[PDB]
Amino acid sequence: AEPGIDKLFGMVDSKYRLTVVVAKRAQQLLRHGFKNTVLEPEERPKMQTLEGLFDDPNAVTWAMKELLTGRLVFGENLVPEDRLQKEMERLYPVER
Amino acid sequence: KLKAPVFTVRTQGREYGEFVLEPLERGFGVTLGNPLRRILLSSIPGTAVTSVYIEDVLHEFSTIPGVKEDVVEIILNLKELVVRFLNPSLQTVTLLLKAEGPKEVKARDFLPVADVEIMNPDLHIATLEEGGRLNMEVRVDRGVGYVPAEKHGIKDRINAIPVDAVFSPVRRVAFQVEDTRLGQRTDLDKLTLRIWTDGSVTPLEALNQAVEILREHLTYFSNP
Amino acid sequence: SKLKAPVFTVRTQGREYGEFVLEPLERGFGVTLGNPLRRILLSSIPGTAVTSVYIEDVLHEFSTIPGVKEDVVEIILNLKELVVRFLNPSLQTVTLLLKAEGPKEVKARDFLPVADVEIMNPDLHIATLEEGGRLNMEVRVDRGVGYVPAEKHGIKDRINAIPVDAVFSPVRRVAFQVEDTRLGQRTDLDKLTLRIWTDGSVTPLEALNQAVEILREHLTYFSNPQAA
Amino acid sequence: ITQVRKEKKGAGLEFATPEEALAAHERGEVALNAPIKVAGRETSVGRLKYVFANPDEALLAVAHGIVDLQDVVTVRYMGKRLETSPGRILFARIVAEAVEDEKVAWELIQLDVPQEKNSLKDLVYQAFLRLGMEKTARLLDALKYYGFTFSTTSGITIGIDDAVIPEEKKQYLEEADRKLLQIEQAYEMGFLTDRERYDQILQLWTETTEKVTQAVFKNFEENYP
Amino acid sequence: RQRDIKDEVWDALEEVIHGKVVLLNRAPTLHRLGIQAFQPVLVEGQSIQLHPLVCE
Amino acid sequence: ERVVRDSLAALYAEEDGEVAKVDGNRIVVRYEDGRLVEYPLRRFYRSNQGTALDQRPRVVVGQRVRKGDLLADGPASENGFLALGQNVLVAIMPFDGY
Amino acid sequence: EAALRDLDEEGVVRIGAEVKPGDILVGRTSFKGESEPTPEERLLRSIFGEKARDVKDTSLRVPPGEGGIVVRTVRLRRGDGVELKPGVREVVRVYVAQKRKLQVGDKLANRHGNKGVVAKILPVEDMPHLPDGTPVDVILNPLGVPSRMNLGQILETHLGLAGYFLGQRYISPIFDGAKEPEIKELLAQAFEVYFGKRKGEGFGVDKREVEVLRRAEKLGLVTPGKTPEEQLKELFLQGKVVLYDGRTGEPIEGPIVVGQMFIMKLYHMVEDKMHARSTGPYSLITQQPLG
Ligand SMILES: [Mg+2]
Ligand SMILES: [Mg+2]
Ligand SMILES: [Mg+2]
Repeated sequence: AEPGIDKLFGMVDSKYRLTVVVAKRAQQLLRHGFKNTVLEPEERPKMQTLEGLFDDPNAVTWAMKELLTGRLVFGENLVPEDRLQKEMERLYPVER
Repeated sequence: KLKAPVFTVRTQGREYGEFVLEPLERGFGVTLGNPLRRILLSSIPGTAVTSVYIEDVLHEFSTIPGVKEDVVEIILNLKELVVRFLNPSLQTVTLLLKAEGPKEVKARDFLPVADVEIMNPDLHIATLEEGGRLNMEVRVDRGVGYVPAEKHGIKDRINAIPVDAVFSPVRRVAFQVEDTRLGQRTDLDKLTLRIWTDGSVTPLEALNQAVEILREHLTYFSNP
Repeated sequence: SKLKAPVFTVRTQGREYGEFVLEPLERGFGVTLGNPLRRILLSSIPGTAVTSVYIEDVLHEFSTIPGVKEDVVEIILNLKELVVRFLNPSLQTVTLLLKAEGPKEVKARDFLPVADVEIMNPDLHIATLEEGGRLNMEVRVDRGVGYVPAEKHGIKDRINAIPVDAVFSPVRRVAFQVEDTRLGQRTDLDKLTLRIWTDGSVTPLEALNQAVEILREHLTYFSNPQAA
Repeated sequence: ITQVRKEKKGAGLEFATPEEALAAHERGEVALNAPIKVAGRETSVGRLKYVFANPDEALLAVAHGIVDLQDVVTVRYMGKRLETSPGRILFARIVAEAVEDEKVAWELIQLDVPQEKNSLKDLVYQAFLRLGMEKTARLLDALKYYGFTFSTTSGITIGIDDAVIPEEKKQYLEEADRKLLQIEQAYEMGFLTDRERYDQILQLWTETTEKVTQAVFKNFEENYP
Repeated sequence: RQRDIKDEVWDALEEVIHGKVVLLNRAPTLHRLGIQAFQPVLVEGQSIQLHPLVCE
Repeated sequence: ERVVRDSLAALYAEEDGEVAKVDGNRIVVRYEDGRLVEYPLRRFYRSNQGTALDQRPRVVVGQRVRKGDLLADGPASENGFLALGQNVLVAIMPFDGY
Repeated sequence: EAALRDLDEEGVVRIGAEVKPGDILVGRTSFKGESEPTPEERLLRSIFGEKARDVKDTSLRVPPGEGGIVVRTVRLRRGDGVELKPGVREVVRVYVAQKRKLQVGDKLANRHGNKGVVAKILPVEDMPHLPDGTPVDVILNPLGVPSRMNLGQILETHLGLAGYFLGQRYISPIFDGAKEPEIKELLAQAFEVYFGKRKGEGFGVDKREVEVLRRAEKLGLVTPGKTPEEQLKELFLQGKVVLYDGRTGEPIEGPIVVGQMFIMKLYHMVEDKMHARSTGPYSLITQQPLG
């Protein structure tokens, strides 16, 4: 089972809302190369290659583990969409 | 051909260990894990209560006036006593317990003996009431494996009760073999061994002793 | 009360069969010792095997040969059963040459002798040649361990050579027997008998020995712990 | 691993002191699991003879051949003196470690039954309710692993002599052949129409068939459980 | 080309599937559990390996 | 045997005789009439389903054959008997979920 | 030159070559359809100064998941007693043979309707085995029998056990065949062969055999009081044997039905069925992936 899935289902009024939050967050991490993560270095999900341990590349795994920390905010009408996009570009520039 | 495997240890104090050996050539997971398990459960030297005498108790299924437990329960608590011999010379002690009045007898209340350590002194043995008296002598032997009381049947006096002898310091062994790959070697084994002991011997010590017993037995294929 | 070194007894028939008794052993050690050795004996003993076959005028396995009764698939099946002993421990590979003709039943006897190489089953039937049949073969025999399919190793010394499935193990069968025994006043002790059947390439006792050695070396691997 | 042995040698003997029972067992007169009454206790030899302080001790005894997983015994588990088999203790432990909650695990299982399809489905459901889907998924994988392991070495197989034909069968056929003749006579003398004779033969055979089903299963339950 | 396929490509593939799921489906798809998501484990062999408890 | 025979899954001797030539490719038989009959053997031919049709000789030079005796095994034929698989040693028991 | 290594002078793969997925079986070139190169192509050509050729590669290649050894080529070209449909100048056909070993996912069956896919191929040391060290070949689950009610396969196995040790085969005609008593006689003879061999070779009954006889006595399968040999024989006449687990050396806790069974490999081979796609051809009208 996904780690913490029972708590994740506990956080939302509809299971489909968790999937929307998780997917939008995953897209946000991919867009900004994970620089906007709320995880601390020791909380970062890892993947064991042959060379050694590196960052887990899967942004959905990241997003779920972030949701479980209480450090994300979700809901409807938090902020206009263009203001949010522009502020995230400001704080965490996208690769060119 | 395969590179010597890496041996990985993970311990929690003196009571529990997990041990990991990977990579192994196909099949060697159970080839190593089954003998070592058999040995860890049968041939690691330890100690056990083999006999009990209690003043004014005839047989095992008796009750004790003024003590809350029956004799069965005191013997069960004695089977849980973890005693460690400090001197390889020593082979058997007799530990003595006298107490009375309202009090809860622990394992600490046994009169100490030379080169005899008691790893679990807070272990409950019995509760006594007003006018309750507990006079007992318990025989503690060195040995291996598990011997039912009837098997050894030892008796210093007529009303001494033979006790199932839980010699084994190892309480439980579990192992698992998992497929693993080294590049495009595809059916290699990863052995994970889990060892529970009472604390007198550590898991790691118990394992080193089991591998040593096995190696030693392998030297017997030498001189016809 | 701690039991000590038991007696080791060896009975051998030829180079093919051996019995190895160990007694007395502490209760349960018949299985603790017999079964790891059975696993190693059946899976890990180095041996020899036909790995490749060139036949003149044959392009691939799915063929016939004028004047020969067997198709090539059957001839390769017959060669899979060749037992070849290397007397020199350094030797890794040999090419046996066979050149036969006329009416005859070619057996393994018919290969050309080679220094430090012994065919253990010279009566092995290879092929029935007819009046006018001709057979000219080069068979490559290698040292190896375990079972290596032709698809895996791909050995061809020349262009039209056929790779052959290699089962290197010289061990044909292993049983062990745990019997009741006693020493003085001890009861339920074990008497262990390993029964080892080989092809003669390596004797039962040699197999037992390198099996013991393989196990011993694996026990070495617990020597240098690491923290998780 | 959760069925228990029921034996017949002891056959319901009375004993005064437990040592009389253990001696009778030593002589080969009372089976280890046969129901007896020691001072009207309604116990068995195994429960008196084998008295384990904890699950580890009982399973160590099993590893050494002292008792089998299906032998009924006494074990002390979570401050209770249980009369149960070491196999049912092992099953309790499987649940307990899968779900990492020994107290809830103890509330969840039915300890004094052999585990079968319905009791295992109820366990999965109660676990879902009380512990969530993550722990229930781990419980399910543990049950799979241990069920597969134990079924391998259990000795389950099928030979032609395992389809045991009970004795009663022959009697129930003879009886039937009798009643048939009876019915045939009643038809000869016009007492039954053809349809009635047909319906009665069919009723006879429906009931005989149910009777032999009961006899097959009763034979298994009493003599080859 | 199959004979062009290296070894570190299988390692690269393993990083590609990390934490990802595939959908398995058995027809006829009579209720929603005829489709279920699984984390794939790469195997030699050409068969799909299915967990016992989802067969029903 | 009758299934192998009626389906032409084997070659049989046409009359009594003696085997003159035996090949992976062909069998030559000398019959009582004195005539020398040659039987080409179909080798590694492709069936409609891609399974292999090949005939393998089951006689030797000089062997005496009566009418109807087997000269060659076809596919799924072992000495003239229907051979649709293998005889294997079987244990009936569960095995670890596999 | 590596791609053409096994192509003959005329561009047809040679007899005996091993071909794998991707390899060319027949080289073929086709003239290109009249196309003005996209400006990016014009520039890339100028950068490398290479004339785009006039024909393109349209060769026959070994499809995914196929291959083997080339064993025949047929070459029919026009202008040669050969005439093809209008406009074709030549047809080439290449025959490729594979030897197919049993593998995981192949389908096995017996004549009583027991069928199954191979899920696991175990090394020999993991196989259940007889006291004399003989491993079994295949492990069939008993759960396949009760609800299927095909007990012929059990009797077959019993008689197979007899035949195994007597070196004999049987004809048991339908509804007129071997009955249980005759099979029991044959199993008694086979027992004498299987066990008297041991008693001669200098061995007695194993401790593990004694543990299994103890369990068998509790299961009702053997008469209490008889000797180890007599009880083993009772089991054998029920078609059962003591069996050792190759992973442990410990016996299976009950005696197991063992015997010879006739099993076929069916023409449902996973080699032919496995298939995957990322992208590929689409349909003309619907623009949906082809089937
Ligand atoms: Mg493996
Ligand atoms: Mg007792
Ligand atoms: Mg409960």
